[PDB]
Amino acid sequence: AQNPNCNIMIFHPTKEEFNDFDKYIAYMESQGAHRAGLAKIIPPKEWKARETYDNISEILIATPLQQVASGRAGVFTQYHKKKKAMTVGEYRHLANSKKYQTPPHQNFEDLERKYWKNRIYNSPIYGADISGSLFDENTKQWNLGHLGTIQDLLEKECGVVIEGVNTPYLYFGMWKTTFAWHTEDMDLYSINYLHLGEPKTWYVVPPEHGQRLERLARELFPGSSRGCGAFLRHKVALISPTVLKENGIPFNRITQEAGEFMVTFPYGYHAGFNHGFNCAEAINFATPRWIDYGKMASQCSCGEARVTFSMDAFVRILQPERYDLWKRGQD
Ligand SMILES: O=C(O)CNC(=O)C(=O)O
Ligand SMILES: [Mg+2]
Ligand code: NI
Ligand SMILES: [Zn+2]
Repeated sequence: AQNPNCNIMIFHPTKEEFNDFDKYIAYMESQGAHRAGLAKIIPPKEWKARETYDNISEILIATPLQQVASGRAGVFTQYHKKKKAMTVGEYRHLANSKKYQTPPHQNFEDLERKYWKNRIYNSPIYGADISGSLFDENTKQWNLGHLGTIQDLLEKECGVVIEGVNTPYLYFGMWKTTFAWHTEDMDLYSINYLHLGEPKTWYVVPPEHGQRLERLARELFPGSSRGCGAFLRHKVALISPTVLKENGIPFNRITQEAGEFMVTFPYGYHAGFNHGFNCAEAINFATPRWIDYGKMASQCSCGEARVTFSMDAFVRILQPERYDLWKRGQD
C-alpha cells in the first residue's frame, strides 16, 4: 500500500504532465496521496493563472463575514456576523490596518503558535464564498473555471442525467480568518489555488481516520452533537493541533503559499487559517473513486447546513433513502 503513514505529499508536475487534470489526480492517487486527505501541487514554472493581479480591487465582497469565536483557545466555535459590502481594495486596506494586520513573527511555526494562542480574542473579517474566477480564459491547464463538472461525472459513471451546475468560488482572507473542521459537501474533492498574498495553513485528518475526529468532536461539542448527528456539516467547530495530539487523533499540517494548489480528497477533514491578506479560488470536483464516498456521506438534516441547489440531485440519486429527510432540512 502506498503512503501507509498517510503523509501529505507534494507534487511537481512538468508542463506536459499538467495538461490532463483527471490523469494527474489519478497519478497522485496511484502514489497514495489521497491517504493523507490533502496534497500540494506546485505548478510547472512555465505556468501562470493570469498575467497580473493589478486590476482586482473593484471586485465586490457583498457580504463580508466577521468570524466571532466562543469557547477556549484550543476548542471553540465561530459564528459569522454579516457586515456591510466592501470592495476588494477596501478589504485589503482593512486587512492591513493596525487592528487586523499580521503581527511580527519569526517563521510560520511562530505565527501558528500565535494563531492558536490568540485567535479567540479577535474577530477577523473573511470575504468568503464569492462566486467567480480569477483564472484568465486563455489559461488552459488547471483552470478551476474549466473543469469537468460533477454532474457530467455522475452521468458518465451512473448513466443518469441531472440538473445543476458547478462553478468556482473566491475567498479573500486576512490574518486569523479561519476555516472550520469539515469535509466537502457529499464528501467531494476540492481544489484550492492561492492566487496571491499571504499563506494559508491547513490541518487534515486521513480519510481512514475521519470517524476518530467525529467522535472527539461529539465529546468536545456535546450540545451541538445532541442537536445534529452531522454537526461538523455546519462548519463552525475548531480544535487545535495540541488538543488533537492530546486525544491521539491522527492528523497532518502544511502551509500553502501563493502560486500553489491544494487538493482535498473525499472524506478528508480539514481546517485552517490565513496568515494575512490573500485571495484563494476553490471548487469541488469528482472522479470515479468519489462515487462510493458520495453514497456514504453523512448528512445534516437539522436545518443548519443549508447548501447549494446542485446538492439536491446528488442526494436524490446517490442517497434516495435519506432524500426526504434531508430535503426537509433544506426547506
Ligand atoms: O480557503 C478556505 O477558507 C476554505 N477552503 C476549503 O475548505 C477548500 O478549498 O476545500
Ligand atoms: Mg476589479
Ligand atoms: Ni474545504
Ligand atoms: Zn445539522
